[PDB]
Amino acid sequence: LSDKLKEAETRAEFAERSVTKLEKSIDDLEDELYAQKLKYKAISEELDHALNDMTSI
Amino acid sequence: LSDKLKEAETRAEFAERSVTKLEKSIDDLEDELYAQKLKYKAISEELDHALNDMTSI
Amino acid sequence: DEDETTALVCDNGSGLVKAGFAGDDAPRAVFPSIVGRPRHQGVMVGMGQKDSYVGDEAQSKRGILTLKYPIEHGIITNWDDMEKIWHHTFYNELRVAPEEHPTLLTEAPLNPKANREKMTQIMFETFNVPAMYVAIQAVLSLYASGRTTGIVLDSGDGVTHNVPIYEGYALPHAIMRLDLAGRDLTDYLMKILTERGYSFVTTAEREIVRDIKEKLCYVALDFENEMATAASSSSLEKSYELPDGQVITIGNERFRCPETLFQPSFIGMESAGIHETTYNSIMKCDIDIRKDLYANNVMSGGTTMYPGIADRMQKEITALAPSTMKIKIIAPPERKYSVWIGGSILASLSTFQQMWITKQEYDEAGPSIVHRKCF
Amino acid sequence: DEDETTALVCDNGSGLVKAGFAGDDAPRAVFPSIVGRPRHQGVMVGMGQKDSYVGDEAQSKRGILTLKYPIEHGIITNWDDMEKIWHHTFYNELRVAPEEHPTLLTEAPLNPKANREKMTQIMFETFNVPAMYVAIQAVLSLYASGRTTGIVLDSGDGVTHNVPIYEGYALPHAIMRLDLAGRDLTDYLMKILTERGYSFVTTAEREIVRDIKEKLCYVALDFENEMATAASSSSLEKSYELPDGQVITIGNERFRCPETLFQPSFIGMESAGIHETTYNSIMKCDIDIRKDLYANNVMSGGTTMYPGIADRMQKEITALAPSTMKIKIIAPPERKYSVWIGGSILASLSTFQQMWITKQEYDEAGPSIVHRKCF
Amino acid sequence: DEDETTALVCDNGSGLVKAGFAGDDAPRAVFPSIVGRPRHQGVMVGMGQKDSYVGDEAQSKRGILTLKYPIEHGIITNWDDMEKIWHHTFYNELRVAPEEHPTLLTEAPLNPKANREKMTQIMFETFNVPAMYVAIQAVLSLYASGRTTGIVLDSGDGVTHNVPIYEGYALPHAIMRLDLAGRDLTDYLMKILTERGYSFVTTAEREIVRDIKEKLCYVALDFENEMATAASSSSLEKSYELPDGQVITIGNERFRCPETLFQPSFIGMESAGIHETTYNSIMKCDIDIRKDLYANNVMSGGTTMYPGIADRMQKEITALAPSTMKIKIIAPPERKYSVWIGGSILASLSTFQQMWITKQEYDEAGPSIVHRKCF
Repeated sequence: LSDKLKEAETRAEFAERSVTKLEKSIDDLEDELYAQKLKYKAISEELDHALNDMTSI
Repeated sequence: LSDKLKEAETRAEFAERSVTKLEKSIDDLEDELYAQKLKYKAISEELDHALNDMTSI
Repeated sequence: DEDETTALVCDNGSGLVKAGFAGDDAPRAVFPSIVGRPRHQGVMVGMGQKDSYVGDEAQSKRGILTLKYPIEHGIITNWDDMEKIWHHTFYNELRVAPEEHPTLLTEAPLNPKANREKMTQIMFETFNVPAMYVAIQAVLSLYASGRTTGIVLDSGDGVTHNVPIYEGYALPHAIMRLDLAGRDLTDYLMKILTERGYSFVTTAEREIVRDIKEKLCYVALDFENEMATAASSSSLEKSYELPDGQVITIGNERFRCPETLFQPSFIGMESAGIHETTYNSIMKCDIDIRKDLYANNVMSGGTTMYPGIADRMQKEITALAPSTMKIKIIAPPERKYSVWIGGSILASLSTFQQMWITKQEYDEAGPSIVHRKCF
Repeated sequence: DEDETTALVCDNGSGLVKAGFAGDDAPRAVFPSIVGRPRHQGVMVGMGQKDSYVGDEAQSKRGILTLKYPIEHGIITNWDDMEKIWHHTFYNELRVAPEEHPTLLTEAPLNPKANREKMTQIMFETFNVPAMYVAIQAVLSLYASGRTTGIVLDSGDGVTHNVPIYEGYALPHAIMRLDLAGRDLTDYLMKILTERGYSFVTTAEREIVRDIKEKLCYVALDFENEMATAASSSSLEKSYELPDGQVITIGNERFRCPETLFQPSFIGMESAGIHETTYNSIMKCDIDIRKDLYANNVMSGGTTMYPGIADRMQKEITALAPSTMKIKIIAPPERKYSVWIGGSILASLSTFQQMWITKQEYDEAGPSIVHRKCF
Repeated sequence: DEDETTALVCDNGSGLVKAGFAGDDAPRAVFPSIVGRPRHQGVMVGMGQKDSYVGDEAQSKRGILTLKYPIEHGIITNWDDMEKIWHHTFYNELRVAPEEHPTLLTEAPLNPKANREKMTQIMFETFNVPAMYVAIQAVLSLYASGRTTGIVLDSGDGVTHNVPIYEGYALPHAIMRLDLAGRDLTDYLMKILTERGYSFVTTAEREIVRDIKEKLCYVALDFENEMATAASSSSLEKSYELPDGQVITIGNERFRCPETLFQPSFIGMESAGIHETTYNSIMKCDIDIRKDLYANNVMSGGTTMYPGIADRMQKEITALAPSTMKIKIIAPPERKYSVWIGGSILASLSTFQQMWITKQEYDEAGPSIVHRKCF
């Protein structure tokens, strides 16, 4: 049990670290998805707004 | 140790669910990012394409 | 799948294969004219893996394949690989077996006879097609475009044939066959990209350069002025993503690739370009033909999709052509697909039902019959 | 319960031997590559006492034995000791005789050919096995891991091989082999634990350090920052119980040992480490085969079980890799044992039943047959 | 130690660098293109010890150095190490000051432009050379070989250029440039020597394999018959003495390394092989060119020194070539030195004096001047 605990603790710590890595990667995806949407629909949708004007004339 | 193990194992398995939840969310955010990237790409390219075709007139 | 014995139509050259049924306005499927083979020793067991890959299969698994084109410079040489392509082209994607359907294939009068003979022979002896016809791609482009008269400058993958037609008649003495095509434009581009630090040698690298060309390159209307700016400023540079994450930045090289069409000396060819050949095909014809051919210069096939090519050609041709006369280019969005479309139109005309080589005529005469019957 | 002539599977390293029968999902037993021999003069008689001890016997009586490992950097040199290990392995724990079963043995792709020839010869001439198959360790991890594609980084006890595989094909020119392994990590740790006041020299001491490493060590993701705190506080120390009840407490040595894999200069080798060798194997592959190897960094063997390694390897390749590309690591629980599992899978494939060298083929050709039939 | 205000010549590539003065028939010396740096921690003090070592210094003290070359497959990337090599070569070995002498440096005509630009720029801006001229290696080969016409196979350490020249004119459309070279042949040999039980990893080990290759390897006239015996009998084996007294015995591997040039798949390269690419350079040229190129297959660079290479190349071409034509290999003693010798000839030709870039012209135009004056 001491080893099972160290192993479970390794797993708990692993999971805390894995969760930490994923806390970081979820935030990176939360920020990257955010940034990509924020820049991508905001720019390309803006480019389609610009289409409204670009294709006028 | 049995109690500490139950907590380390419970915390590990739980945290492992946080690992799979963050991981899953990361994959879903990436699928969304991809879809966002794809739409961005498709729009910028559709416009750039159409614009290249329509640069003239 | 078909409710009538409609002819199958396919434009199959040194580049790509376009196929569908007569009566449609587009090919249903487009494949590269490629048969791929592994160039590596298998290590894992039970991996599937084909001895050969056809068309899109060949490009999809290309990372470890050597990719060959059975057709080069307008002619089929690898008949075995063509049988595999024809099966995939007409049956695997259209689900139509040629055995119950006539087939219409394309070329040009200066395309060596073996091409027309093998196209006709393969479909009759391997696929048992009830009938065959070999068409001039220029004929088909003109049908698709609503014309009987014009010069069809087909600037394709392995050869440019430049075939003049007047009021539905071929004018074969005026065909200008030029050893400059899209495959050479790809070769030029990889050499100039090498000058910038990006060397492309293997099959995968070659296919990538062709992708760079198809999406980034342009002709523009005045290359000296385009170069004066492109050679002086980053504002005309464009990034391309290599499928490994590297980025290649292309500048005046972006138009110097297609510029070869207006400068064949770039690849060692003794020619002034495709507008010179368009001009000469018209010039070689009597003047009462020429006036209508100049007013109807027609773009068909490959490379017609480079930005500025239809307009660059009209400018380059009017610069060679006599004044007063109107010089004009026919270049609809149905470009590059106009040959396939014309095949659909021609195959399905009621008057064309008398133009088909039947299987009985073929079996009696042999493979050379196409030379007696097509054009 | 072996009523069928299932192939036997036995993966033999410088570290451990994993053995069981094909069709299982794990080795039945682990024999730690060892033949032990007494190094002292006996005084009592009628004490039994063997001339040599094998596998777990060598470890159980190790207090007075010198422990010799027959395999150096993945290469069998002491073939006599491997016969002792194989007899014990197959007959005492797996409860089988190779004479009645095909046997699969393994080795790195650039392992000198003499090794695959002897593995084939020994099982046919000493154990009379009806059939043989020497497998690639990289392949076996890919089967176990569900991959056909990826860079397989076998950071085990002997040699790190590092071989890119795509669609089941080897890309051997891109193999980036390193004389960096688990046995160098143990030696390094013995020296840095000496620095702390706990000298380790002899066999019993060497075994302790190996056990300390496996249970206390890790890589983490940032060596310099991990060292900055490990060298400053007891909060990153961990205690280990030595066989005689003494306790050793280890600080930054806990990671400095594992770090050798990323910094081979620690053991005197002119190398940038496993993450650059992994990365270079991707780089050395074709342009259309890199976008798949970046997405498939595949672990094999041991040391892959260090805390922080799955993320550090994905991170290091990502840092070396260009942007846009997706970088991913495959690091399943079938770690430290994926090669054995793959052996079971390969031995059992219906598509692999023709890959076996039969005894008759062996007797006619000799040991060199392994290069004609296996790889 | 030189007695004239002549030009300096230096053929500095990815392997070795040859240098001497214009007007001689040989370089004064050849050095490895290497800058070395310590890979070990010093313990004694007052030991001298440089931060970096160059050429012979880098090789002489290599036991504790990691060695790098500045040129990657013909392209300079480490211009600072080139500076060290050029400084040592001109200042200490040729015993001249570049400030007082014009300098000629070399590169393939299809080599990325940055290479020619840095050679011109560094000699003018860090060495203050009064004049510069980047030369075409193929030109220099023909001038050394006594030809104006032929295919130049410079098959070097970096890249194989393979360019047809006729009557002094380039025929660039026919250059079958290939990324297959001596540096790959060395790495290949290391892997196959590993298969034989002799592992090599480090710089010293790489220098040893390169020395093995240069003294023991050969092409042979017939690869299949040569391996049938070499892989079956000790009669074709040759030993080599390693610097530590160990002996390595090499059989068919002795020729498998050079065989790679004819069989590029040995290193994962997709290529027809140097003899087919040579054949294609001849065939791509016009009918009235081909006859003269068949009779003039011209050697320069390294790898041309393998026994049987001149003869296997002549046999491979005559076997592909048409009858009537006499197919001949030009493989003079000036082998490997053909380019340096040609450099001396070009620099000194009276008809070339106007081709030199002067320092004043350089300072006014900037580094891009190399494309206005050289190529």
